[PDB]
Amino acid sequence: RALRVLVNMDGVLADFEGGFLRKFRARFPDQPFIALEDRRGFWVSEQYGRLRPGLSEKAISIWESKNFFFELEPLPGAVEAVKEMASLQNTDVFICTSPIKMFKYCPYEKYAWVEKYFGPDFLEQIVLTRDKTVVSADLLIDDRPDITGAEPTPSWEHVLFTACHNQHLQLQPPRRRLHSWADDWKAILDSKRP
Amino acid sequence: RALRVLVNMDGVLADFEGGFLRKFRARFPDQPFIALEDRRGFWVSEQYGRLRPGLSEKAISIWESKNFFFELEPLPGAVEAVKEMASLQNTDVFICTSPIKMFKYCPYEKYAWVEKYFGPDFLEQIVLTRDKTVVSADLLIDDRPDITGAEPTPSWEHVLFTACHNQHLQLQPPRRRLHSWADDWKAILDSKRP
Ligand SMILES: O=c1ccn([C@@H]2O[C@H](CO)[C@@H](O)[C@H]2OP(=O)(O)O)c(=O)[nH]1
Ligand SMILES: O=c1ccn([C@@H]2O[C@H](CO)[C@@H](O)[C@H]2OP(=O)(O)O)c(=O)[nH]1
Ligand SMILES: [Mg+2]
Ligand SMILES: [Mg+2]
Ligand SMILES: [Mg+2]
Ligand SMILES: [Mg+2]
Repeated sequence: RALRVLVNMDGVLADFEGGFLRKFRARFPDQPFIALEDRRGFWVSEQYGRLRPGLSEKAISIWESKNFFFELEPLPGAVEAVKEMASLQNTDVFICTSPIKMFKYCPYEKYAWVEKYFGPDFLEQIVLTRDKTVVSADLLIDDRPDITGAEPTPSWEHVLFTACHNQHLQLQPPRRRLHSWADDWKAILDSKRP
Repeated sequence: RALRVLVNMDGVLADFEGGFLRKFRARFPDQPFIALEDRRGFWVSEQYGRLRPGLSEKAISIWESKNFFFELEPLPGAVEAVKEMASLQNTDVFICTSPIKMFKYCPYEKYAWVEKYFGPDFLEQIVLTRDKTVVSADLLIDDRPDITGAEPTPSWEHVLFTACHNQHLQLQPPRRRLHSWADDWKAILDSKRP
């Protein structure tokens, strides 16, 4: 009866792409980098790998570092929108995020970040999973174009959240975007209600 | 098409009740304790709270401590059964566990424990959530009797895994138990297949 919305963390709430570029440039000032307008394809490390040998591993070392996830800046409007969304009648919001392979810091820091921006009570809304298709909901707002896993027919409609890496992608017509948090997310939610 | 089984961590894979009692008795040797045969009700801290003032907070301090989750012993047969289960044709296994409120160690250590007992590739199967009803599957094997949340009609059948705290409970007849990992878990899975 309550509409259930899964909101992705990196690329939707937290500015992974911007945080990564800043920290990559500071740590590796003599390496070439990819400006955000030139990002293509979901995986940062894949595009850096194509740019030169060794750069995939150096990119990965940025997000494996302590405080990388914790120090990510919220995307404009994201905290405000999710706070409002969760406060809506008949609306349950979960934050659905996948941890990286190296798990020393990342899970912890994601909990710490949600506490910092949404408060202790919002920690109850976090779902950490590598497979988003096994989480059931009406909507999934997520910047990754292709979201697959063990469930061939997910219950959610995936709404693509615009990010530098996907902004040029033509989607298969049924598929829909949320262009930013300034865009009309309430209309998207309402289209799914009874 | 693949049968999806959610296997709970504490009380099913990891011996939380035994680990807790041992560490509580070592840290607080002059306090009364609850032998496992006398445990009743899911929440350890609630029963300790009834035993005397201040004991809820002392119990909580055990599982909030560094290395509590990591050092939990697997329950008999649990690692072997889950390894076999995941290897079965047309069978996907996820480990579904809720973190405690204090998140400094617990998420991290749960990933570390799964790596230790199941290997790096099994980390892909972990689902960390406070609300298990929003995870879709055919089965949930979990020692907690009452599992509720945002989804009023979960897709899974909850099979109650026997634990000291629930072993005397009469269930509402449709409901089923897995009595231990030595019990016939394959028959339970097969009853759900096409
Ligand atoms: O190039 C990358 C690499 C990683 N990630 C975030 O980390 C999760 C695990 O790879 C990815 O699933 C994603 O986290 P999420 O969007 O689920 O919070 C990126 O965002 N971009
Ligand atoms: O008395 C207690 C207190 C906590 N827990 C485990 O920690 C999660 C959060 O409370 C509880 O959900 C449970 O973890 P899970 O079974 O999901 O791995 C217990 O097991 N017993
Ligand atoms: Mg993302
Ligand atoms: Mg609400
Ligand atoms: Mg349990
Ligand atoms: Mg299998």
